[PDB]
Amino acid sequence: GKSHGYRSRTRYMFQRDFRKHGAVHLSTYLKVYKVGDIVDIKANGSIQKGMPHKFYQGKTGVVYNVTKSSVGVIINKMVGNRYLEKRLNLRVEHIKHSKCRQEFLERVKANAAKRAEAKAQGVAVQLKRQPAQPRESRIVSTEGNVPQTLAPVPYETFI
Amino acid sequence: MAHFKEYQVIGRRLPTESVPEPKLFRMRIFASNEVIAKSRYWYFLQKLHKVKKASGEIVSINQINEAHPTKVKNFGVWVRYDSRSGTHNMYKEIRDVSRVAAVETLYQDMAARHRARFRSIHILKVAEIEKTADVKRQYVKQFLTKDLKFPLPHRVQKSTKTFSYKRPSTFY
Amino acid sequence: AKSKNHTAHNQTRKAHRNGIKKPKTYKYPSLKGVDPKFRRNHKHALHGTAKALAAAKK
Amino acid sequence: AEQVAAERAARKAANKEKRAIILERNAAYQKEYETAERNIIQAKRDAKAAGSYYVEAQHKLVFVVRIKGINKIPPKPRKVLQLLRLTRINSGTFVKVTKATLELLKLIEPYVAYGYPSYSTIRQLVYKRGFGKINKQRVPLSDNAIIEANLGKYGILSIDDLIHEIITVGPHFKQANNFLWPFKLSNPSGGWGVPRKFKHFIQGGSFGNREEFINKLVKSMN
Amino acid sequence: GIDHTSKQHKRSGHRTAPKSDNVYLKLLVKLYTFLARRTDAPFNKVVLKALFLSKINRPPVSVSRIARALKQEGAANKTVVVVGTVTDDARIFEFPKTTVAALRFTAGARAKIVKAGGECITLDQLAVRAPKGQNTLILRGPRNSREAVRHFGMGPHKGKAPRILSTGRKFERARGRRRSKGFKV
Amino acid sequence: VLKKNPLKNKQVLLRLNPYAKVFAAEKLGSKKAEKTGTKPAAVFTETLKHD
RNA sequence: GAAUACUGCCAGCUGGGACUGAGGACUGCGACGUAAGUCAAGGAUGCUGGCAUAAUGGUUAUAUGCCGCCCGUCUUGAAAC
RNA sequence: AAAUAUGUAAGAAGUCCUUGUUACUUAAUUGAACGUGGACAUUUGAAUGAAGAGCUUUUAGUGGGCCAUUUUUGGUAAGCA
Ligand SMILES: [Mg+2]
Ligand SMILES: [Mg+2]
Ligand SMILES: [Mg+2]
Ligand SMILES: [Mg+2]
Repeated sequence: GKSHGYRSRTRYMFQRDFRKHGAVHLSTYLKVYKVGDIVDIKANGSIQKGMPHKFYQGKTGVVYNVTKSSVGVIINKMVGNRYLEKRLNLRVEHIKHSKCRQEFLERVKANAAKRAEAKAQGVAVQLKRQPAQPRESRIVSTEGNVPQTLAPVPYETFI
Repeated sequence: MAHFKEYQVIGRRLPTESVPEPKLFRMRIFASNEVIAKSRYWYFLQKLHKVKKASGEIVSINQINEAHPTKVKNFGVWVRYDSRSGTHNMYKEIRDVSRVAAVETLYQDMAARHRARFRSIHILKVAEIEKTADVKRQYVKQFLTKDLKFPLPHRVQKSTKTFSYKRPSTFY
Repeated sequence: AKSKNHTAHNQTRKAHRNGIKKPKTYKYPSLKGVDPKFRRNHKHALHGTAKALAAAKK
Repeated sequence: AEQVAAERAARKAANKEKRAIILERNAAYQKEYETAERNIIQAKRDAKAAGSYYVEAQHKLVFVVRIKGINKIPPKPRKVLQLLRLTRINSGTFVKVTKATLELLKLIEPYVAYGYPSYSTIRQLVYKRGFGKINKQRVPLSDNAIIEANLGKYGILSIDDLIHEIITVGPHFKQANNFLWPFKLSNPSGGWGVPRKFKHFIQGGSFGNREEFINKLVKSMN
Repeated sequence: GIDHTSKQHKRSGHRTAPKSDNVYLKLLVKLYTFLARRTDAPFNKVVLKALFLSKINRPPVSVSRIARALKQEGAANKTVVVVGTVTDDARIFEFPKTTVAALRFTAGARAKIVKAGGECITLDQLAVRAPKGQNTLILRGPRNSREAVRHFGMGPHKGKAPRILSTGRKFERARGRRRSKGFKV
Repeated sequence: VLKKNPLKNKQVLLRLNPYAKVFAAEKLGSKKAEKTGTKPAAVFTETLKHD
């Protein structure tokens, strides 16, 4: 018969990395999580308590609850034709802060700094990001860089 | 396609801070238009150097016209092509009045005798042969003889009408 | 008399024909599953905040 | 004397001064285009004389024409064609060039022919097949008052202001382009020039980027 | 062919007219259609749309609800507008003097307002004396307090009322409603 | 009631774009360019003719 | 020192052919004219001829050109041997 | 250790500055959560589109499938499974 146990098909996803087994370094337990933080889920195979189900590996959620050794995370899950809200109780070994969110908060600070500086001088500071633009015109000098190249090569076996 | 032009295409890697002013690689490409010329340039730079269109730039494309279009020349042509079961190098000789016309004839001839499409052919080199006694192919040498002259027997005249009243002749 | 066992054919098309919808977040999410100690204290904190605001605005 | 001629005279005065403003704007546009063209040509000549190569600025505007019918399209290209507003064959739109739109075009290459349109192509396209989106309706432009009523808040007062905002990708390009209803082109009058359309332009087909030959194609298509 | 992004020929899904054949209701509708077209007051548009509503979509408005609304700061002198029925309420013992415009007044509601000193007004008189809905106050009754709504969304852990004819012990209070009998919901 | 194409029907062409009259009068579609005699560098010509 | 090809532009000019004529007082935007007006500018008018009836047209029978498998049903699939 | 496919974010329910509540927390006038009052301009924080956007009730038929490119299992294979 078939087999659909809780940890089926997790053979490689719950591996420790190569030469990275053993105890968890202390910065994992020294990190601070608050309600509203955006966190990524990556299960540590050495910690079997509070582990997430294999579906939530690589998912990113929002903290809604903080307990003694664990964090409640909200994940939107695809079920049928709509997303359902799922609440996971995960120990901190399986959770890391989202670097994306950290960089967004840095961008918010920089946007405020630019706006305040433009409030004094340089109006219209143009806060929005832009996609990569087509290149402007340019002049390519030949001095010391005379264009010189050959043609496609004949076939030969190398055997 | 067979109305070939010859382009010089000069390009380079996109300049960076570590290596400003890259080395401006240049090729001569036979193509029907500049779009195909630029594509062929990037295909060959792709194959020879560790560069691609995304990480590169085209600094110049220029059509190269024949110096003496009305001077009958002999062209040695080195090509590399893919057959149905391998890759082969060939040398051929074309008597023609321009490089683009000689390359046109080469593509027609490769398609005819080896069923090789434009897809399968690399033009390694096209070079005018400076003098006779260096022409190696008899199918070209036979046209270099002194006071060459030949008839055109069995002339067939095209009729503009369905019916003819005169039993046509083929004299010429 | 065997039949087809399973397939997900047409299932994504059916799911998308009325679209896939996100779960419509609200301000003030439900405090279900939140720590009982925190909720119990938060009730008195809100009570005091509302009392002080009423005593100020009047 | 029921107060008719007074406001008719005032309305004619307003129209006359508005047309004087349009006339001076169009003269300025014409001189700006002439200066840009000659400066580009002379910059190429000066780089040649100095021994350098003048790499012209990368193109900022593409015109995209859907050349494939609506049946049997994978979902991702179907979605991108919808977002580019190419919902039927021979529909055309203007797209300003960024990385975000170049990826879209690269994702819908097999179903479109696109390139870099000239001023002549843009002007003829807007003059003959230009329609505005007003209250979700397709309105023939046919008059400057329509354009000033729907895009005058961006400083666009006439069909030539609209064309200028398209050919030079201005600050209000997005608004002007979205105001333009997607152009509905006929099949090309001299055919497509190829036996089979659905190969790349480089491979003797019709789709993909054909940078400056989109002008010839679109001119025959409208 | 067109790659349609939306369903074609889709009706708006909103009533454009009353479903009824009440001729006096249709006269009120044509009056407020004229007002909604020739005035920029959004009151006329709101009243016009409410004139199309079904019975469950125009729940009755109690006089106690009116009095509570008139207790709002600065709303003591406004004209209460109910596009529907105003019912009587005996839970209240004091009623202010006020103007109420409504489609229908029950006998008790009308008597209570008149005794309080106010007046009951039809929507055409309201239109005459306030063509732009000046100093009006539109009130709506409780829509979701309908008995049918209790059964909407019935399911596990939803907390809704089952659709049932007889109530009491022996009627759906067993396996499925308590842990001692199988499971609970 | 009927869409009239500019690029024909010069009346509609003139209703739009009052500058078309100045364009036609001054023949701005046939503008003679100022002559210049700048010469390409010998390095450019040698690169162009190079094998 | 020119010419021409190729490519491109003109709010350059102009000849021939085909289909269409929706709307029905005026209102608009323009153009040409010192103005008065005029105009190809928010959709055809002017002039002329023949017939005034089976002539056009309708119906019907036939002929010709091309096309057209028997419906209903169950079925993944029916003209189904 | 790819390609393709896949999670999250790109702000007003936001950010910053003072100081209010608590029975939670801190050695603590420390925090946590939620707040009063003040500041942020129109590029309110990428692109494109947006055909109106959200919400609910109720009920039909269906629950034999099959084909093609590509990936792929059993089988010598199959218009096989
Ligand atoms: Mg089944
Ligand atoms: Mg033809
Ligand atoms: Mg037949
Ligand atoms: Mg069945």
